[PDB]
Amino acid sequence: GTELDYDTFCFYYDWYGSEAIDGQYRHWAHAIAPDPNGGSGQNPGTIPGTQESIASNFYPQLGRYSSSDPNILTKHMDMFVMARTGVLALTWWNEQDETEAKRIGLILDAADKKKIKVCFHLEPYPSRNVQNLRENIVKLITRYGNHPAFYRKDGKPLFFIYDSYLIEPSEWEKLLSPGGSITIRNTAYDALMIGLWTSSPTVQRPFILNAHFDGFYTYFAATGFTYGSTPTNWVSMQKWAKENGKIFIPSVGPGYIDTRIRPWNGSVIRTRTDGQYYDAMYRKAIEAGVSAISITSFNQWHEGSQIEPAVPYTSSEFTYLDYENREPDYYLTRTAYWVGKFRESK
Ligand SMILES: CO[C@H]1O[C@H](CO)[C@@H](O)[C@H](O)[C@@H]1O[C@H]1O[C@H](CO)[C@@H](O)[C@H](O)[C@@H]1O[C@H]1O[C@H](CO)[C@@H](O)[C@H](O[C@H]2O[C@H](CO)[C@@H](O)[C@H](O)[C@@H]2O)[C@@H]1O
Repeated sequence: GTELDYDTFCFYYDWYGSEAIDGQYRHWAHAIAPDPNGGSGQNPGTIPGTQESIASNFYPQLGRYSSSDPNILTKHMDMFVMARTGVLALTWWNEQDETEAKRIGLILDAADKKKIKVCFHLEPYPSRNVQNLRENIVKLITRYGNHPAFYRKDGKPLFFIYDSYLIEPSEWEKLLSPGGSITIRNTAYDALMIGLWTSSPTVQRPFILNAHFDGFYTYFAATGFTYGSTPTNWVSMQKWAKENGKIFIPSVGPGYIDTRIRPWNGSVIRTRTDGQYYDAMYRKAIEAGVSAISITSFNQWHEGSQIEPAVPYTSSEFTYLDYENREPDYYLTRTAYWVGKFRESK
């Protein structure tokens, strides 16, 4: 009851910087988003990423850390071990820069020391399309496929494709149908491709089938934000997946709040209630009978979905939220509890 689960995927963000490593507190400093339904000439400003004012409603136990600090990465991997989460699902933005390449290598190396695996979460990078996706899948498999920490399920890499609906099924078919013009099927670069189920079944069922995804996930930590992130739909989504040979990987999270960076987005807040929100969502995933679960998130601090330890903090600029009345590592240990319950059902 302590071993890592390799059907549990925790969404991980590698975009943080520190003075120690990067020379800048990247992402801890963040622009504030204008209200999309507000007026013109909004000047919302920026969170400066100082000790006192960071781009989160919570405050990390590890402080304003760098994602490129090997000592932080060690600690993160120990946290994954505590949580029993065997797969780190790494955000990937196609930055095409030496710092990205360095960081990915460091993350893989750190993960392997703890027998954690790494897969990629392919984000909506500029001009993303099925041809450059193929090229990037080839690149990532070529670069990292022989690293011992690179994840495979029954011999195949796995990719989560965020906002897959931004690409038409007629394009996806070219990449993902066995007869597709630029198919990866039956090639050295074949992979499990997990698309994002957002809206109602009348839209999503034909999308997933016609695009030839291997499965689907839901991402959002906030219950009811989409049809897919409404857990009362999960039993029927799983039934459909099973009938159609698809892998359903529902996403569970401990809460949501992003109002430091999106002050206008308060309707999406989901309160943690000392763990009860996380418990309800994880229980529903398990009860749906799925074979894999994803966790939003390890460390999306901007969106308040993180399970990474947070500490009480009041500064002159902001009174942060915290996990009280639970301890800083509560969400790691509660994840381990749920991983056990999930395994009991597998
Ligand atoms: C209305 O758009 C949201 O909801 C749609 C579904 O109805 C999604 O398809 C769409 O992508 C939008 O969801 C993202 O944005 C909202 C805010 O509008 C967040 O609440 C969501 O959680 C989601 O964004 C997060 O997850 C994405 C996957 O990892 C990631 O791409 C996002 O990154 C963006 O926001 C962060 C700030 O939190 C910013 O630093 C990044 O540069 C990027 O702009 C985010 O993690």
